[PDB]
Amino acid sequence: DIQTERAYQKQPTIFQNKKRVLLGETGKEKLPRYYKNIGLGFKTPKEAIEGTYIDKKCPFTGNVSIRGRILSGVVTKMKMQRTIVIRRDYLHYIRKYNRFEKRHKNMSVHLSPCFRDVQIGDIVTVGECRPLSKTVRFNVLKVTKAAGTKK
Amino acid sequence: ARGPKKHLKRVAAPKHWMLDKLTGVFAPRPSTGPHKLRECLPLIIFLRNKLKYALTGDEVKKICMQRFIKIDGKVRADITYPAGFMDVISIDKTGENFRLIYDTKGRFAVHRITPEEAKYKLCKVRKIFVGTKGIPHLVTHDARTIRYPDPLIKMNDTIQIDLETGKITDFIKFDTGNLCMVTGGANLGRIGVITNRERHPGSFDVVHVKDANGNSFATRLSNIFVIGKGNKPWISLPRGKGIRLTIAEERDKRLAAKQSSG
Amino acid sequence: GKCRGLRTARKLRSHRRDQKWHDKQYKKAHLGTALKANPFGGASHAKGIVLEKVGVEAKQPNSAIRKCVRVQLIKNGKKITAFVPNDGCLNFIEENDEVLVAGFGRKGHAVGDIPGVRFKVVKVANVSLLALYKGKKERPR
Amino acid sequence: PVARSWVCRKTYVTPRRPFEKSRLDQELKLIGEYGLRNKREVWRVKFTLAKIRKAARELLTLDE
RNA sequence: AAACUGCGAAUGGCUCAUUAAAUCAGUUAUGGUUCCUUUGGUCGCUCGACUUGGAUAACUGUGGUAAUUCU
RNA sequence: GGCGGCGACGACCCAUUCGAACGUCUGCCCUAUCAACUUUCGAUGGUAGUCGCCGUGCCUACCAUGGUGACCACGGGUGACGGGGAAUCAGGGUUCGAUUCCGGAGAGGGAGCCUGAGAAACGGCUACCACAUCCAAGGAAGGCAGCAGGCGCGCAAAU
RNA sequence: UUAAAGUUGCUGCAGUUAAAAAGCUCGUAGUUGGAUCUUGGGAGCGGCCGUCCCCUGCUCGGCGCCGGCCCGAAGCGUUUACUUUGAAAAAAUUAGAGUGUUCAAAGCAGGCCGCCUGGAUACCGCAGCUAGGAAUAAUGGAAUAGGACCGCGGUUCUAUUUUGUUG
Repeated sequence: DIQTERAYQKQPTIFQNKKRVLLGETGKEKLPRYYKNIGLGFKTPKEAIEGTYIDKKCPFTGNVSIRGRILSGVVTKMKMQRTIVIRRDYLHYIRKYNRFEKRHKNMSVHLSPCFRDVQIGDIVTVGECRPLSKTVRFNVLKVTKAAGTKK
Repeated sequence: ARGPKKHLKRVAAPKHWMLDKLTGVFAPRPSTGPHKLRECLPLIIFLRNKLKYALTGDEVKKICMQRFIKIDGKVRADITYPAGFMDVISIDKTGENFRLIYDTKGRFAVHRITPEEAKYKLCKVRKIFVGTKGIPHLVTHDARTIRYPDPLIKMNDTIQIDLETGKITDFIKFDTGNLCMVTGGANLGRIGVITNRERHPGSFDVVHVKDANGNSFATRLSNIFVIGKGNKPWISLPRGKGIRLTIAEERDKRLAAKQSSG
Repeated sequence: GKCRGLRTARKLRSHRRDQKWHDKQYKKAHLGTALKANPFGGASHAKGIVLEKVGVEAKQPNSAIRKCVRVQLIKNGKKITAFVPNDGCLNFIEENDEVLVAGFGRKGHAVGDIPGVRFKVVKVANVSLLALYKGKKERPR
Repeated sequence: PVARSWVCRKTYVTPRRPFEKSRLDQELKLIGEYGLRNKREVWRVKFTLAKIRKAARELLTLDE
């Protein structure tokens, strides 16, 4: 399930080759997991604690920090891997005609494999990060399901 | 611009530099120092507009390098030296000292002080650092790196330093019930007591300050200077004690002074 | 207004844009074809030199001939016909001589009984026709 | 970047009706009664009176 | 005076050709980096000569090219 | 013979001051006789590197076919530097903003670079073309959209 | 080029005959969408009413006392637009306070006989940050009960203050 590509995937905080007294069983083969509290009142989920995925851009198990703006949006498409596009619908005001117009500005955010219970239409919130790609700047902090989907 | 700017236009100057328009094209850009450009005051501006000791830009230079003016116990020979909040300035020969405190409006004010009060200076700690061989460090709001401080000095406290030895004598803790004043913004020079301190994670932590007569206002965390422990101030406050008289009471006071003067 | 809704401003703005575009003065003042076909090139005055002095009659109700002059412009070589303004000024203007020619006062259209022409001569040989009229200055020769 | 003033304003206004009987009679009566030179003076007095009246009206339309 | 060394010439001044989410304006962040000068700190913390070397200026003298803030 | 006071200069590091630079959210004139655009000549994302003061297809090697669009993408035009602002104005608006303060761009126009903390600098350098100066004909020397001034262009602008 | 232009019409134009309802119908994007959810009461003043207070739950403590009460607080409380306040929002310029540049455009000066001053204030569309209310408009709770609540019954990983000193 893991180690797909031409290089080893590891978390460069822990040491995965500690020498035990025996190197047998009963205390070994449970590797430690690196995680941190991202702050701003957000709570880390269990999937980032007991998971086995390896990332370098995950807000929980990764080398990226959260600072700046906190936004929200609705998930539109899940086609490209490990990152999704959300839609922000907002209203614009004109001084001349005292009437509003709705506008949308879709943009790409990053989805770690910690949140894999995501379908089209789920409301997510994002936080500003350093540029992780050409057009990707935001990391998803939590996921909220839409109406229905009771299964 | 391929490099740093070296000129400064007259109408691009800050308003608290308190200049005129139809005098010259340029304004005195201060040399880099402890204080920022928009929050300091050049020595030429003070000596040529406030104290009226000099009239031109050469007389200020003659007085400045004549070794007559001492800045926080050190003689300075730069005519555009940045002087900011509670910069103790001394004239040794005529025996006068001035303390720079913001008055009831948004500006500086001349304030003659006794020499016994001119020996020390209240200043605000900015951040706490740890040195090379486990030495704690303090960074002060006028960039005074002090080695080995008191263990009870926190991030937003105020320390009192003797100008002859550079060490800490006494301190004020950041807590509600202490006399405070604001340095910057719409509020400036008002003296009040801290009551509330609202914590916002990831942004500016606003506080609430009540005046001694019944007025209240809210400023940011960076716009805080603690000056007293309770009601008694540790320094000599200027005239009016920083009460921020409104325009009606100011008009009434000016009319009363005009009627009494005749 | 017809479409009155709280979230309707783009439709109103686009319809106002289209109906403002479908005009006469705004369509003339915001298209380049009129200024390309403008001999003056969107300017108040222009210089030129005289080809010849011709004569054109008036319209049906008024019976007289109005003595305009044929001057081509210097900016782009457009050959136009300019009306010599006041009485007896055709003696002062000469063939192959520089003139300053301006409009006649209807934003580029014929005025009254004169046909087609829309410009008038103001100065000839860098002296005004008013000074040659009122006996205040004499032309060089 | 010369250091000059570049601040000026017009102190008088011209009415939109140039030829009316009663208006010209009223300004001629004012000028001949009070010995003024031209109509620019009474126009500028009308301008400053209109400014004062506009300021008083703007203060009156604000709440007590 | 000359000349070597060091510093400044990247500031100021003029113009609007390019540029239609590009520039710019308000609001944020560098927990994603460099910073002349000034200011403050550090500058006997390291366990291993009572002052060393040769090159060039300026200078002297001698030259080329019709000609250079040339050599 | 050892031993002292106040300075000037220079110096690794650390913070500060002046900043610069890359990013986040929102906001630009007209046009459908421009309805689909980009895409192994990087377009979208993932892995690992090179380089850069740092993040990043900025660039390499490998993967998947992604990304924007009738809520106007893309393409074209602009007599478009942007803003603080100016004129008119009952209330709403319309037009202008080359122009003294702020930010950006250029020094004929592209391209490359030394020095320096900071320059792709032009009152620094190096080659191309357009144009052009002196000459014993071998060569040598430059870019007033700086201040005055001159020609051209012009309705139109000074010592 | 602006007003006059209610001849661009969002405020605020017209479409039988003066210019102008597609020949008719379905239909996607857009725009607009019915009723319905906490009413009413008390301590009192002026004499039923225009102003006053009351009808979200829980782990640590200072304003007071004799393990027992109130007050506060490290920390959480369905989300939007709208609305009021607060921060910040360069100057000049626009209103605007003071001031006999001989008035005014100006300018930030000046007045008493060394002394006293001023060099304010408002505005700064929208977007981002905050604090009282939820009337107005749109979403969601449970119907296959994978609904709340109450005390019980089984499966696991980890905390020093202890089974006489120490292993």
